[PDB]
Parts: sequence; structure tokens; C-alpha cells
Amino acid sequence: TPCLVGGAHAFILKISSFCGLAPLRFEPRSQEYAVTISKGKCFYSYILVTFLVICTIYGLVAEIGVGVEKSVRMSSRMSQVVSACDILVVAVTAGVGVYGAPARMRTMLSYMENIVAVDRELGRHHSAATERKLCALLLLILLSFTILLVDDFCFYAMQAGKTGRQWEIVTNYAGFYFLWYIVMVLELQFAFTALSLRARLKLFNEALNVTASQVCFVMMKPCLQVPPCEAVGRLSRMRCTLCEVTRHIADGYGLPLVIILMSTLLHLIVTPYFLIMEIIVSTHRLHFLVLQFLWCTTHLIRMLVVVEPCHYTIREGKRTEDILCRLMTLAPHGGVLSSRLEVLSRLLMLQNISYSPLGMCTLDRPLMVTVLGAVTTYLVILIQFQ
Amino acid sequence: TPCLVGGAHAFILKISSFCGLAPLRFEPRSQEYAVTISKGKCFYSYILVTFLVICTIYGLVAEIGVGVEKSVRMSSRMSQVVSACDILVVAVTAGVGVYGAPARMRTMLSYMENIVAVDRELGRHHSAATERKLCALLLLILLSFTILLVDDFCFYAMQAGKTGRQWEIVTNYAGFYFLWYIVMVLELQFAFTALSLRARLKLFNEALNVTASQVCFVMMKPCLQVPPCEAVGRLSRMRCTLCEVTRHIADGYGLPLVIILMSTLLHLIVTPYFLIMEIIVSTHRLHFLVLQFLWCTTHLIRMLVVVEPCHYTIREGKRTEDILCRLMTLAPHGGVLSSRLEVLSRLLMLQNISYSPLGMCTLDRPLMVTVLGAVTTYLVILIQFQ
Amino acid sequence: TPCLVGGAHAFILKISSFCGLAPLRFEPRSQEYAVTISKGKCFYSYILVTFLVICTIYGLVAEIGVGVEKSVRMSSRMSQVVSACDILVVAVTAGVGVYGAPARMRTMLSYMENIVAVDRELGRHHSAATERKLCALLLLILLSFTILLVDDFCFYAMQAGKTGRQWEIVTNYAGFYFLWYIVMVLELQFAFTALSLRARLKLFNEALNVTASQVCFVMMKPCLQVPPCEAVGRLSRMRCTLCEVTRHIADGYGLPLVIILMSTLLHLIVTPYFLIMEIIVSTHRLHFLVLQFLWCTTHLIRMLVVVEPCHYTIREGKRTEDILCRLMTLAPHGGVLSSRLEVLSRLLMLQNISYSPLGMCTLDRPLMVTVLGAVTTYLVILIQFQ
Amino acid sequence: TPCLVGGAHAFILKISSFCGLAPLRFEPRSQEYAVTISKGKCFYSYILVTFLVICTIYGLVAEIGVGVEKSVRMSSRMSQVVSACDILVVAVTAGVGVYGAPARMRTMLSYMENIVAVDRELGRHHSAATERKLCALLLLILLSFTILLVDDFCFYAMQAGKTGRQWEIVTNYAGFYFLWYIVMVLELQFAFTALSLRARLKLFNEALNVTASQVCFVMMKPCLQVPPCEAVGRLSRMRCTLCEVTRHIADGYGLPLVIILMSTLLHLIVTPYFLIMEIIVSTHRLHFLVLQFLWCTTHLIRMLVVVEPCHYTIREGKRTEDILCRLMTLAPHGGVLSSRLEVLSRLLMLQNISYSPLGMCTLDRPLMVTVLGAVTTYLVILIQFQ
Repeated sequence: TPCLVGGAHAFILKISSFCGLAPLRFEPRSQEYAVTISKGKCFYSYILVTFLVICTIYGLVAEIGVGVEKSVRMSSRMSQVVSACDILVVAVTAGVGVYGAPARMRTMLSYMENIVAVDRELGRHHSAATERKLCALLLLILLSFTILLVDDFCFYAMQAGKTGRQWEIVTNYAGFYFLWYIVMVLELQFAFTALSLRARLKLFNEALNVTASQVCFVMMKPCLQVPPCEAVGRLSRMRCTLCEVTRHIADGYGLPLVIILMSTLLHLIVTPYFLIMEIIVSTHRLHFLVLQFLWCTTHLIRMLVVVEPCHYTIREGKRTEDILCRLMTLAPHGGVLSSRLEVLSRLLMLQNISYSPLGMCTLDRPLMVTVLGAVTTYLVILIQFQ
Repeated sequence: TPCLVGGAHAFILKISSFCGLAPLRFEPRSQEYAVTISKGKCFYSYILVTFLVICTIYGLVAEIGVGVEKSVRMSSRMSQVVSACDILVVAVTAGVGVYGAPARMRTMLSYMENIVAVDRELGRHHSAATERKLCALLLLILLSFTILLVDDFCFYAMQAGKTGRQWEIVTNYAGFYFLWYIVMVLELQFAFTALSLRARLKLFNEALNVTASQVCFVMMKPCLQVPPCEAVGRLSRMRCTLCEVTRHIADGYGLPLVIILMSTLLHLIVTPYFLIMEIIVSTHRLHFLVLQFLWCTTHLIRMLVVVEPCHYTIREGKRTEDILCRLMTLAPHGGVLSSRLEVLSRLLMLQNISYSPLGMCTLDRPLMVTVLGAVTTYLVILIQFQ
Repeated sequence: TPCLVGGAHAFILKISSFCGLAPLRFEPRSQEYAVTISKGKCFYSYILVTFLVICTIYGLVAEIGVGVEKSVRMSSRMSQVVSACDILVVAVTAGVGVYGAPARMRTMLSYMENIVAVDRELGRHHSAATERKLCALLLLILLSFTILLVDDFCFYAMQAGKTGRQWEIVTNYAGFYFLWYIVMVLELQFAFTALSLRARLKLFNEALNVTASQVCFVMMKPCLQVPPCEAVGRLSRMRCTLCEVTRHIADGYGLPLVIILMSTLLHLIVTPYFLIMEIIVSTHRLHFLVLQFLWCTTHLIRMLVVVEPCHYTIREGKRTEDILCRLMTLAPHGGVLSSRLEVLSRLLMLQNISYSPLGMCTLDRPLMVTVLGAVTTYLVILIQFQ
Repeated sequence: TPCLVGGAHAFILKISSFCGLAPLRFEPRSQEYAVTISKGKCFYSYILVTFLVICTIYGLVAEIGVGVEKSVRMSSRMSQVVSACDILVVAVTAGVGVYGAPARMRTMLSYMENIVAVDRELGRHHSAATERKLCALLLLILLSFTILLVDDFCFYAMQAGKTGRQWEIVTNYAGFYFLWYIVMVLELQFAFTALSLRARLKLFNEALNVTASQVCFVMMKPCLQVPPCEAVGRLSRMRCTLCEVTRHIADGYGLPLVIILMSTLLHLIVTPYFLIMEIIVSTHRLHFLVLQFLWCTTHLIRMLVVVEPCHYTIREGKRTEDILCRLMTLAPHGGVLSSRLEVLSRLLMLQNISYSPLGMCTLDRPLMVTVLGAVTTYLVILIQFQ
């Protein structure tokens, strides 16, 4: 039993296996999957991302060296630089996601053993219904993004079909759109790893509330098998394990998350800018305007997908703080349970469960307020000049 | 005795009952009101807000589809978009306030039972004089806003009366102004709920100071019935209850408060902008200038109404920290009271009483400095171009 | 012995007594001064500030109603509004400083009794040499500002002497410059109150370090009369007293400090703007350029005078944290001194000594980085247009 | 044995000895160096920096008083002011670095005695391989900067060689480039001092993890000689020593670091601005464009060199918090080790190991996000006008 991963977390692991973001061998256990590092899939991922990056660079050069008037996607020198920056940052995100995948998956197994131990101590992580709901949500997001990407590709190819270069744009941007798909699959993978960890933290909070209830294999499906004195110690150990796992996830996904946030800034500055520039000046294009609106919505959705599970984890930490306070008010004053609650309070004060990619920022809802605050500041400056 | 609400908090609950923001059945108890969820008032609120939103959308379309020169309120394409955004955000705020009211009122009763228990343990929340003062302040704010709304409506109707469409503007903006009234009634409701909770927290701090005084049904109107050892434990339990209630209030009002803050940003950017544009270019209109000044003052007052009770609650938390420190310096060093104060200090360090709508920001005076700091930055950029 | 104030804190109290910012009766005790609230000086302060504000408003109207070309200080419509805002904010600062002085002085005596108790327990606050140095620094700052104000008045009067209105400018701006003097005297008063409190906190830290040294009326001029067990408790009580006094000072000076910070923002935005506008376009005036440079330096010095004592107090708090950590590493592990250090650590964690005017901001060096960061942002925007 | 410094920290001390930033006498001990303050080197440093500053001021005047068209480096009035500000801030940084060096080196010895004690208690700080790696990295950075400086000097001299003033630019900028070298050597010196301290902190964390492992001269190369009860107390004392040393380093380097951060802001605003201005308008110069790109990269590298060791120290503090939490979950509950861990937790909560130059800001990765956030805001404003 090396890893024994399952649920919606293992669904995105199989999906990202083909994208190169999870080079694992999936052994079905009729309930979950036992995943191990495979060198064949690692080599496949490396060669796939290298080929895609080479093709993307070649297409960027071919769309830059053609000129300005002849190119369809790029129509100005400023548009050439910003589109080149977009392509380069997307390629960098994909390269960080795929090249760093085998190390990330090794870390994943390394903390998944402890996650398996914690789940055994608590009992399950999700019900079947909510696991199916999460899988359906992941599939809906992935299919929506894939449909938008295909529509954008088809629109930009048909627009170039009037000139005659209907295949040149395809050759220049197939790798770019594959890299887009890889980047969003990586975003979904991080989001669902964080969501599974947050579910485990929620179960830990439920166990604390249960040992508060004093009904009387710590948790069963409620009641409490062990006395509250040792249950609190076991829960403190499990919370330290969860903190270690959250730190491991943040370390594994820090660089991709930072580059994704930078890409989100760039896109939320650029796509609304050209969307507005195509409104006030002259629309003349329903499909382009609809695509730009959908791309703005998709960038906002990607930022939300990145941020929201981290906010939920922080909220679960606040909830366990509240539960611990309610515990400390109760319980015999001089008893041994009170000192266990004191130790748990010291643990809660010393370390908290949060996501800080590379330490530059804290993934939470206040971060997206700063992002949208900066985006509007640049947009107000940029738009008012034209 | 389901809820037994009373005072200035129950005054805004009866006022917001007709606006649809509090679908409760008010049973007078000759001292307070026993409020329960009523399905008839819930349906009335839902149909009222739906009708108002439909009428507002129809009026927005009719004032947009008429043109630019013919419309009185909107005189440019840029003015059409910003006024449409204003109407849409006000309608969204009203819809969130009214559609989410029955859940908010259920939460209100759910923590009001604990508030009743806490008030019974402490004794009262306000005197009659200060309750009358708070009711008078609420009535003054509501009447000032209603007078300003009526004056704005009358001015914009009489201005359109020259052209001949004296009734078209009325039909297009009656729903909008009703939604304005609903939004400010919701703001007042949140503010006075927070004020009542802050009064309870202030009474808790007074009880801590009394158990410090060591004079010797915890609090009476001073002295202390129970010994300070158990009084501190009961006060710790009551503070945890107050923290839970504050969290419930923040959860109930988070989305409306966030949208209200966004509307405050938009209005403090737009209304001063047009006020200045009507000053430097040409005034020619005393009534319009006075109305714009009054609207800027009203937006600032609304932001203050939102923020200020939260700042007072935070100040009460700081005060209880200071009282606890003064307690810990006193009291026998090795006694059981010292350990109770240790537990209370751990509670104070672990959790604090604050308002964080949706977790995006903390409602406090520093927040309004950031708001006014951003408002001036946009205004300096926007004004200097013209 | 009502108050018994002395030193550089009582030097600015006698200076601000005539400005109306300290309506106290100074009874010399041959070592210090026993100050009490006097109704005669309160009435004198009220009538003086009312007369000065009335004269300032009259002069502002007379310099606005004259026109644009004829007025010397104001040469444009934009210059009329910004100079009017400057005069109004200075008058508001002076009115808040003088009208709120009697309450501020009552609070001053109320915490000065506890300061006297603390000084008796510790022993002195400053040596004679450093008290003379602080008095000399205060006198140097006051004389520098007075010389700059007199030079500015003389320059603006002589410039208007060419036209013939050599006395109209004097009549219109005498009250304004008196209000300037009052505002800076208030700034100096707050700064030196904070400096005296910081000196007391530094002596408290020295006493903690001494009880760490374990040499063996707590502090003498070193050694320790009482055993370290009770010395730490007495020091904890004294630190709570110092925290209460700092909170009282912040409450007394919050509104004046907030308005002073707003004035500092406005002046650091406006004076450099016109200084640059008089450089790139055409200088033609050495005296005006020198005066503008000196006024920029004076505004920076005023901001530093406001911020710096608060930063020193925060640094003293950090120092006492470090001293407490060093104490906790030492001392017998299971002894009673260890538990006293535990209580002191809980005090240090629960509350800290800081200045937060009205709760909107924290007076510290990071605040002035935000101020200068915002000032340059507006200056970069404003200057680049011309 | 006065100091006994060695490793990569003593490599930059010998390099900065000639630049005047470390006036020490290096006595080889066949393993390390025993460094003492030398008055001869102090006088040499003072006269060297004074001569360089005088020459820099003379060259700035000669390049300003020549005019605009004739000067090669400066081609406009705006370019004259910004280049003068660059030269002045670099000269101020060099003067603060060299004039304050003897005090900084005295502080260095004062905490290096305690560092020697801590290293004796723990055992070593770096292996030979990693010390050689750090020396190689320092040499690579220094040689890269020296090559860039020499190339910039040669390019600007050859550009002026067409006119005929091939030696005037050399005479005017030799002192400026020497000051550049001094400033970056000071940056490297601070960075490597911080890196050595961070290595010691990492060894302290390793010792805590070892006393967690419970294998059983505290640390040996693993196992633990002393029982965990007293090992934790000795580690707490060592952590307080490390905190004192970090505070001493921050105090010594605060002003140079603040001026370096200001210079980084100025350069990251100015060099990209002219780099873009030389791209959109007309390039016509490959060497100038390459030099501007390299200078932008060098400014970013200098900011990273300043910030990164501080971020690593903060990360080590977070790691010791996590290790302490894991310790507190383990260990007998009522034993004496638990109370030692309680004291260590109080130490960790009261004080943390961080770098705050002058208290204005905290050196960490979030700081460089604010720096780059402000840099782009000014660049977006400035670039869009042209």
C-alpha cells in the first residue's frame, strides 16, 4: 500500500497524468488507486512539454517575423510584445508544472502516507455523493475551459482563413493552446489537492466538536471511543500532521501558483483593456466580443479556483480556533483535559494552516482584493488615455 | 419565548419588515417583541423585491434605449454605462439583502437565544434613555436619507418636465429609489445589530472590571454575587458566546456588506467626479450642485454607518484585553483565580471579536482610510485629464 | 500635590499655555510645577482661538473675493481652492487643538498622578543634562519654525507691497500664521509628552535588565532592593500603568494627530508640486524657491516630530520583549520567579505600547513610508502632465 | 581569541577591507582569521571614501556645468536631475557604508564572540564544500558586477571619444564607478553575514529536531549527549543569543539597507523607463540596449541579494516553530521537558528572528512584491505619456 489515493483528488491525477503533470502508475484497488512514480511517464511528460514549448516558441517567432499587417492575432508592435509575453509566461507556467511534476508527485506520496494514516484514525474523507459532486464540478470546469479554447482556436483560424493562412495560425498556436490546457489542469490539480486536505481538516474540527459534546478509531460514524483526555492529544498530533501536509503542498505548488497569479494579473489587465478598446471604438464583431467576455470570466474563474480552497482551509483553521475556545471554557478546570487543551491552544497559536506560495503572498480572499485593486488601477490609467 | 428581541435592534427589525429585509411576525410582550419566521412575509418580501428589480431593469432599459440627447439622467455614452452599473449594483445589493433575509433572520433567532441567555446572566443591555436615543438616531438617519431621495426624485422629475417626459423618469426610477431605500435600511439593520452586540460586549467588560474591583446573576446593578473564581469562568463562557454571535452576524451580513463597500467605492469615485465637473466647467444649477454635495455626504455617512460599529466592537475587545492585563497583575499569584485569568488570556489570544465580511476585508477605521486613499487616487487621475 | 509636572514636558506646557493648548496654572515647586485646570485660561484660550479662526476666515474670504489677478498669494482658480483647503485644514487643526485642550489637560493630570507614582517607584525620568538638551531641542525647533513663518510673512508682504496692498495681505494672513504657530506648538506638545512616557518605559526596561543581572524603591541609582520575585510583579503593574497612560495620550491626541497627518499629506503633495513648477518653467525668484524648499523641509520635520517618538516607544516595547525572553531563559525553572515571568509574558503578548490615533493608523516609521509612497505617486501623476 | 571569524563571511570581510567597509586586521589561524579593529585601516577607509565622494561631486558638477548637448551621459534637463540624484544617492550609500564601518565592525566583533560560543556549543556552521560553494557564488556575483561596470565605463568612454572628450567622462565617472563597487561590496557583506547567521539558526533547528528524535557539546556529528530536559534550555539560551545577534546585524545595516532599497526603487523605475524609451522610439544602438537590460537584471539581482537571506532566516524561524509544535505534541505530558517546551514556546511567541532595517520595513519576499508593485505603477504612468 504505497499511496492509496482516491476520490476527486485521484480523478484529476489521472487527467493530469496524460498532460504530464502527474507521472504516476495507477493501480486500481476496486475502491481507490495505488499510485507510484513511473519513469516511462516521467520521460513522456518531459518530451511532451519540451516538444510543446519548442512548437510554441517556433509559432511565436513565425507570428512575429511575418510582420504586423499580415499577422491576424497580432496587429501592432505593442500587441506583438504583450502577446509574446502572454505566450512566454504560459510556456513558463507549463514548463514549471510539468518539469517539476515528478518531484511534486514524490512529495505527494510522501505526505499521502500520513494522510492515509490520518484518514484511518478519523474515518473517510468524503461521502460518495459529495465525491461525485466534486468530480462533476471538476469535469464541468475542464469541459468549459476546453470548449472555450476550441472556440477561440476555431475563431482565430477562420478569421485567418480569409487571407489564406488558415493553417499557419493553427501550426503556430496548437502548442500554445495545449500549454493553456496543461496550465489549467495544473490549477485544477492544486485546487483539488487543497480541497481534499481541507475536507480532512473539517473532519478534524468535527472530531474536536464531538469530544466537546462528551457522548462516549477516535472518530466513528457522533460518539467517541477513547476518553477526551487522549482524544485531544491524538487530535493535536493529527493537526500537526495536517499542518505538515499543507506546508508540503504549498512547497510543491509555490512556483506554479506564483507564476499563475502573475499570469492572472497580466490577463485581467490585458483582456479587459482590449475588450473595452473593441467597444468604444467600434465593435463590428460579435464573436470576438463574446470571446473576450468569456476569457475575462475564465481568468476570474481561474483566480477563484486558485484562491478559494485556500480561503476555505483558513476558515477551517478559524473554526478549529473557535471550537478550541468553546472546549476550554468547558471541561473540569484543574483536570488533565484542561492541560491537553492548553497544549492544543499553544499549537494553534504557534502555527496555522495556510497557503503561502514561495512566501511572497498568502492565498486568500484579501489577496484577490489586492489583485483586482491593482488591475482596476492599471485599467483606469490605460483606458483613459484612449 | 422563541426570540424576545427588543430595543433599537427591534425597531429597525419592524422597519425592515416592510422593506422585506426582516420577514418576522412581531408579538408584543409589553416590554419586548417575540419574533418568529413567517412564510407570508417571506413570500411578500420575495415578490416585492422581484417586482422592484424587474421594474428597475425595465426603467434602465427604457432610459438606455431612448438614446442620449433625449434622456435627462443620462447625457453621454460613458454616463450611460456608469449609471447602468450604479443601478445594477444597487439592484444586486437589494436582491442579496431581501432574498437572503429569511436565512439571515433564522440565524438571527439562532444566536438571539444565546444573547437572551447572556443578557439574563449579565442584566439588561441598554437603559431606556439610551435606547430612545438610539431609536431617535436611527429615525434621524432614515428620515434624512428619505428626504434626500425624495428631493432627488423631484428634482430629476421636474428637470424632465420641461421636455414633456415628466412621468417617464418617474416610471423608470421609482423602483430604483425603492431599492435605494431598501439598501440603506439593510445597512441600518446591520449597524444596529452590531451596536447591540457591542453594548453586550461593553457590559461584559464592565463585569470583568467589577470582578477586578473585588467588592463582593453574576452582575447586578457595582458588586459581584459569585466569587471571582467562578465569575471569571462564566465570563469566559459568555465571551465565547459573544464571539460566536459576532461570527454569525458577520456570516449573515458578509455578502451585503461587501457589495455595499463596492457601491461605496463606486459612488465616492463617481459623485465627486461629476460634482467637480459641474464646478470647473459651469455650475448654472444650484439644486444639482447641492444634491451632489448631499449625495457625497450621504455616501460617506453610509460608509461610516457600516464601519463604525465594527470599530467600536474592536475597541471593546482591546478594552477587555487591557482589563484582563490589569486583572492578571493583581489577584493572588498561585491561586485558582490566576489560572482562570490564564484561560481567559488564552481565549483572548486565540480568538478576537471582529467583523470580516466574507473574509476579504476587516471592517474598521483603517479600511475606510484605504477606501478614501483609493478614491482620491482615482479622482486625481480622472479629474486631471479634464 | 495635584500633578507635579516638570522637565521638558512642562516646558512645552508653559509655552503652549499662551497658545491656548494648555490652560493650566503653573505653581513652581522649586523643582517642578504643580499644574491645575484654570477656568480663566480656558476662557482665554477659547476666545483667542475663536478670534483667530474668525480672522482667518475673513482673510480667506477677502483674498478670494478680490479676484485672481489682483491677489498675490492666489494666482489661479486651482490655487484658490488648494490655498483655501490649506487654510481650512490648518484652522480645523488649531480649533481641535485649542477647543479640546481643557479635556486633554484633564486627562493629562489624570494619568500624571500615576506617572508620578511610577517615577517614585523607579526614580527620576531624565538627568538634568538630558532635560536641558531636550529643552534646547524644543526651543531650536520652535525658533526655526517661527523664523520660517516670519520670513514667509515678510516675503509675501513685500511682494504685495509693489501693488500697494502691503497691509491687506498682513490683515488676511496674520491669523493664519498664528494658527500655524499654534498647530506646531501642539505637535511639539504631543511629541514631548510621548518622549517623557518613552523615557519612563526605558527606565522600566532598565529595571527589568537589572533584576536580570541579580545584584541584590524597586530601582536605585545597578542594584535591586526587593527580591526578583516581587520586583517582577511590581514591574508588571508599572507596565500596565504605562500602557494605560499611553492609551490616554493616544485618546487625547488622536483627532489632532489624524488632522495633522492629513495636512502633512496635503502639504507634501502641494509644496513640492509648486516648487517643481517654479523650477522647470522659470525660477526668476530666489527667495520664493528657498522658502518653498524650507517649507518642504519643515513639513518633513513636522511629520518626523509626530512619528519618531511613537517609533521610539515601539522600539522600547520590542526591547522589553527581548529582555523578558532573556529573563525567561535564565532563573530557576520551577521557581516562583518563572511564573512571574510567565505572567509578564502574557501581559506583553496581550497588550503592547503603541500610538494609534483614532485607530485609523499606527504612528510608526512604516506609516511615513506609506505617506511618502503616496506623496510620490500623486506627484509623479501631477508633474508629468505639465 | 578576539573574534576568530572564518568561511565565506570572512572572505567578504577581506574583500571589503580594501573597499573600506571592514577596517580589520586579519590574523590567519590556519583555520580561520582573528580580526581586530585597526586604526590605520579606519583612516585609510575614511580618506578613500572622502576622496571618492569629492571626485564624484566634482565629476557631477563638471558634467552638469558643461551643458546639455555637449555632455554624453546627460542629454536633457530631466536627465541631468535624475542622473544627479542617482550619483548623490550612490555617494550617500557609499558614505554611510564606509563612515559607519568601524562602528559596524565593533558591533560585529561584539556579537561574534557569542556566535563563537554558539558554534562551539553546536559544532561548526558549514561544511568545507558548501563554504567553497558560497565563496564561489560571492566571487561570481562580484566578478559579474565588476565586468558590467567595466563594460559600462568603456562604452560611455568610447561614445564620448567621437566628440573628443574621451578622458573627461573617465575623470568624471571613475569615482562614481568606484562608489558603485563599494556599494555592491557592502550589499554582499550584509548578505553573507545574514547567510552565516541563518546557517547557525538552521543548525539550531536541526538540534531541536534531534532532541525530538530522542536517540541519546549538546550536538555532535544524530545523537544528543545531554538529556532532552537541559538540552531544550540550552537551545532556548542559544536562540536568544541568535535573536540578539540578528538584532545587532539589523541595527548595524539598517541605514545602508534603507538607502539601498531607495536606490533599488529609483533604478528599477529609471533604467526600465529609458530602456523602453530607447525601444519604441528608435534603437540604433545594440550595446546601449544590452547594457540597459543587464543593468535592470543587476538591480533586480541586488534587490534579491539584499532580501533573500532575510527571507531564509524568516523561513528558518517558521521551521523552528513547526519543530517546537511537533515536540510539544510528543514528550511526557506532565514531565519537566514539557515545561521547558512551554518556555521555548513563550520565547518563540514573544520574539522572532527577522530583519527590519531602521524599523521602516521588513526585509522579506512580500517587500519585493510591494517594491515591484510600486515600480510598475510608476512605469505604467510614465511610459503611457510618451
